[PDB]
Amino acid sequence: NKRMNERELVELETAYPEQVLADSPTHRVGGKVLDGFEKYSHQYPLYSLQDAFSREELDAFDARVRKEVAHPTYICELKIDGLSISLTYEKGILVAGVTRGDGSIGENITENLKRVKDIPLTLPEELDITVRGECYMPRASFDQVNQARQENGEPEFANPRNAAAGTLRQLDTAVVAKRNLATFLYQEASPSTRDSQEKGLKYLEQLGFVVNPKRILAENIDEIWNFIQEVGQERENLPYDIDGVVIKVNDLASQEELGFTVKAPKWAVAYKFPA
Amino acid sequence: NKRMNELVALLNYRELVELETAYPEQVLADSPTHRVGGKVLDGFEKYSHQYPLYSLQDAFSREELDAFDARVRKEVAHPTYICELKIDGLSISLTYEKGILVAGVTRGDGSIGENITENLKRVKDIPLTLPEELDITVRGECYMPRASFDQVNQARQENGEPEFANPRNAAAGTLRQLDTAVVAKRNLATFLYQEASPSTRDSQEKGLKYLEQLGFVVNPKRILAENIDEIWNFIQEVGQERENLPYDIDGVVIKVNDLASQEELGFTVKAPKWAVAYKFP
Ligand SMILES: NC(=O)c1ccc[n+]([C@@H]2O[C@H](COP(=O)(O)O)[C@@H](O)[C@H]2O)c1
Ligand SMILES: COc1nc2nc(N)nc(N)c2nc1C
Ligand SMILES: COc1nc2nc(N)nc(N)c2nc1C
Repeated sequence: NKRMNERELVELETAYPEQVLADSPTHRVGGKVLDGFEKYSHQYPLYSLQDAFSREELDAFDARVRKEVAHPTYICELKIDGLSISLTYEKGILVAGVTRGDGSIGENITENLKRVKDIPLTLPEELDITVRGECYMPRASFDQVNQARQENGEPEFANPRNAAAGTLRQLDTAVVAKRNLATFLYQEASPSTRDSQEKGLKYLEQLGFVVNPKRILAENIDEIWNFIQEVGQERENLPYDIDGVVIKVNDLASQEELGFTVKAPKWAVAYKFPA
Repeated sequence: NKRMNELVALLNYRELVELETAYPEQVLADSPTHRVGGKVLDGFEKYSHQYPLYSLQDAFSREELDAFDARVRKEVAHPTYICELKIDGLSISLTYEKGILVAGVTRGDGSIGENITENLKRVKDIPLTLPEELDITVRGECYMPRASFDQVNQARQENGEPEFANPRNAAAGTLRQLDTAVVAKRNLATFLYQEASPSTRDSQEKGLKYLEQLGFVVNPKRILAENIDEIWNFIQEVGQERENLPYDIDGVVIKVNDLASQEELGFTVKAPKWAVAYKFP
């Protein structure tokens, strides 16, 4: 134990497989090919976003929110175009990485997710916490990957989002390890530790998770609209794809009383870019 | 406005003081001048605790420690106990808002304390700011290390003021007088033991590590014990090495470790039912 606690590791790990370290750098490199994925039932339901296609619909959301909240502050984030995932930590160790699936049942892809270098294997405190976000492939890497799909006699990936989702849904961990996939976490799925979405993001960063930094707090739809317009202009130059901007009521208690439909928060909407 | 942040973060000084003396209502929260001699007060402002302090039931013998473990096991079949030192010091509550220390307060009558915020700023171990913008109240003891006490007493002697009887008199004496510059010269320190605002972690032990992440000093001298017998060994070893500790202690506080368990036992009128302090002489 004290052995591994401090190429040698590999030998010791293949010897007593019954006792690899959670923090082992060995989980970042090629491991097993898996049978299939187990199905996993989500402890906390992974809801969806209501969509908006126009400034008027954003006006309409804002008016619906101010039916219950007098002075809302909104946080507008990017909607990353990738594969949506959920990560469960127990005692500060990542135990289950799972696809959103239908919002109730997903595929347990935990082994595959350990080879996304951005994902923390352990946390700095002994937490139980479930986080959500999107796993994706940078535009930079896409061209390379698609060359590798051809040389292996497989269909090229239609775009980065498909390349990431098809990487995480195939069965060989060692393939995940050779593509450079990354993450942006946007939320706790387990009850929020902090008072505000903007504080949750800063907290998640304190835990070791990558949080997307292009985001603002805004008081009205006019400030929001500009940010969506600045996003629309810069988006050819981002190093990942997006498919929109998410606007949320910042404060937890405000979100609380707005509540949820059977599908989505009442306190959030997702703007979608024209074609 | 901007030379400030640059000057404060670099320095983290001559100019800075000058700008600060120029524009007093823009001295930044983590300015290093908060550590140095500053204002004198005329008297302390009152402050009403948002979370009032309670007290501790006490025990004075092994038998009594056993009766405690028995009352606890009426409710929780398999308790874990955390065992901590009860430091001989002065009780402080520290309230942060937006990550900044905004009040430091004495126990007072339990609902209303004395605002000693400026004096506490000169205690170096206390963070002026946190690594996130939290609203949080933390509660601990401010004490004087025995080594400082022996220095300060030598200083008072050469300056012909009378010596403090013990580190506890010395600590209450420094913090309760009105000159921040006296606090700065005297080398006080802290150990925090709880969140006074509602716990963020689900065990005392996870609670303690959490505070350490936030920049607070926490006494390493503790254990997680599964029955009165490891507890009693720990206290005996503590009694024995007591003379060799860098600070004075008033005993051992034994607490039911996990929050759900503390919540099921609850409190009497004045005190938790989930905690006891064993008193040494
Ligand atoms: N201005 C402050 O020092 C202040 C106050 C509250 C939170 N924070 C957060 O902490 C960071 C600075 O580090 P520390 O406060 O841990 O020294 C800031 O960049 C900020 O995000 C800072
Ligand atoms: C509040 O719920 C959500 N918030 C989100 N935020 C970002 N940035 N991206 C998402 N995909 C997202 N999805 C959901 C369901
Ligand atoms: C459970 O409440 C308490 N716990 C404590 N813990 C330690 N270590 N020291 C104290 N002085 C203390 N005081 C109280 C009221």
